[PDB]
Amino acid sequence: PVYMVYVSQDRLTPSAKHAVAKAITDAHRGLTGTQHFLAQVNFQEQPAGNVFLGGVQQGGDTIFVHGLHREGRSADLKGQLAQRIVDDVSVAAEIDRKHIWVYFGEMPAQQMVDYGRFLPQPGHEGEWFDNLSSDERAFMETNVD
Amino acid sequence: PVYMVYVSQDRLTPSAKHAVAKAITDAHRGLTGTQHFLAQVNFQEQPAGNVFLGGVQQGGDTIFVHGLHREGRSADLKGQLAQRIVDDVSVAAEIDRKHIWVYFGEMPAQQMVDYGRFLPQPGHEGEWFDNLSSDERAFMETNVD
Amino acid sequence: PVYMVYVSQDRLTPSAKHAVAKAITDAHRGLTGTQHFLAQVNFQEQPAGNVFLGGVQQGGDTIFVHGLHREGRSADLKGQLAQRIVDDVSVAAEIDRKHIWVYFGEMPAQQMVDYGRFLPQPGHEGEWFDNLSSDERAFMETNVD
Repeated sequence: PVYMVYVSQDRLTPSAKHAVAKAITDAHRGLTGTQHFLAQVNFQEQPAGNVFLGGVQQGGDTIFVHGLHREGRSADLKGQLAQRIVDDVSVAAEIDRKHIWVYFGEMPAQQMVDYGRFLPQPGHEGEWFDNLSSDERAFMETNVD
Repeated sequence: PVYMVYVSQDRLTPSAKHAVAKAITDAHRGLTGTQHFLAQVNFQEQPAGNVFLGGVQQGGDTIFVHGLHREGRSADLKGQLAQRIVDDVSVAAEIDRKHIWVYFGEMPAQQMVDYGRFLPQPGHEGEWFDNLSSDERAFMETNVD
Repeated sequence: PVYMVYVSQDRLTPSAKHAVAKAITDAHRGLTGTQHFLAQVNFQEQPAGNVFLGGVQQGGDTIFVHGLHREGRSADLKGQLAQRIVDDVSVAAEIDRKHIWVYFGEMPAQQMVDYGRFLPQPGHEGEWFDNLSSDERAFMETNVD
C-alpha cells in the first residue's frame, strides 16, 4: 500500500510520525498479510489553517489518511482495516477519532509499482517476493522495524 | 467529500482561501444535498515552479482540485458539480478558467470514514447524521459557515 | 493527465525537476498520443524523514508518482507506461528504480477537467483539440517544451 497522511505542520513530532507509521503498517500486515516493507506511509504536512471543514478554517488537529490499495479485497476486510486505522492512529497520535478521516482508493495490481516492480494480486505476496531478485529482496528487507 | 486543492504558496491569501473553500463547499452542498460540515477542503501549497504543463515550468497561476466522493451519483450531476467548481473557483480565487483543473474520484461509501464514522450512501445523510452520537453531531455542527 | 510526484525537499535541483517532469511527459505523450500540453506534472516536496517504509524512516530518495488518467486504456499500455516512467525517472533523477513507486488511477473523462474544459474519451483527442477555440488552442500551444 501507499498511505498519504495529510497533517498539520508539527502536529506529529518525528517520533509521533514513527508511531503513526508503525500503527498504519502493523494494521495493514495484521489484516491483509502483506509484508511490513510494502506499506509506505507518506506524511504531507501543511501549515495550520489550510484545512476547512464546512467552510470553517481549522486548527492543527485534523488528519486525512488516503490509502491506495490493490483491488481484490472485500468490503468487510476493507471496513475492518479502515476502523483499525482510525483506532490505532488515534492512540499513536493522541487525537480524537472525530478528527480522523480515512479513504481507501483501489487500483488493479497490474498498474501498481512498488520498489520498481509490479505488484501481485492480494494474497500472492509470498510467491511474488520469492521471485524477486536477490538484492531486490535484500533492499526491501532492510525496511522492517 | 474531501477536496484536495493544490496551489502555489502565497497565491491565495487567508481570505482568498476562505472564499475558495466556501465556493467549493457551497457547490457540493447545493448540488448533492450533503450537509455543509461534511465538505473538507484541504489546501496543499507548494512553492511555485513545482507545476509543469507540457514540460514547461509554471508560475503560481494554476489550481488543481482533486475531489474524493462516494460512488452513486450520475455522470450528469458530476459534470454539473465540476463545472460549478471551476466557475465559482474562478470568481473566488480571481483566476481565469483556463488555469483550473478539477478531477473527481469515487469510492464505495463503506470504505470512507469522515469524522471517525463510515459514510452513508448518497442521499441518506440526514438519517445517518441523526443516528450518530450527539457528542459528534455537536462537533460537526460547529463546522457550519 | 495529472502526475502527482512526491519527493523530498532539495532532492531535485531545478534542472533535475525539469528532467523528471520531461521524462514523465514524453513517456505519457509517447505511448498515448496525448498532446505534450495536456500532461501536468505536479511536484509535492516534503521534508526528508516524512516517508516511512515498513515503519522505517527514509532519507530523501523515495519517489512516489501518482498518475491520474481517464479510463479506457488497456492494462498492457498502462503497464508499459508505468515501466517507462520507472525507467526514465530513474535516469533523469539519477536514482535507482527500487526507490520509485508508480500508481495509476482512472476516472471517466466526463468528470475530468483540463484547462477549464472537459476531456473527451482517449480515442478522441485530436478531434477534441480541433474543437477548442483559438484562445484555448493558442494558450495550450504555449505549454510545449
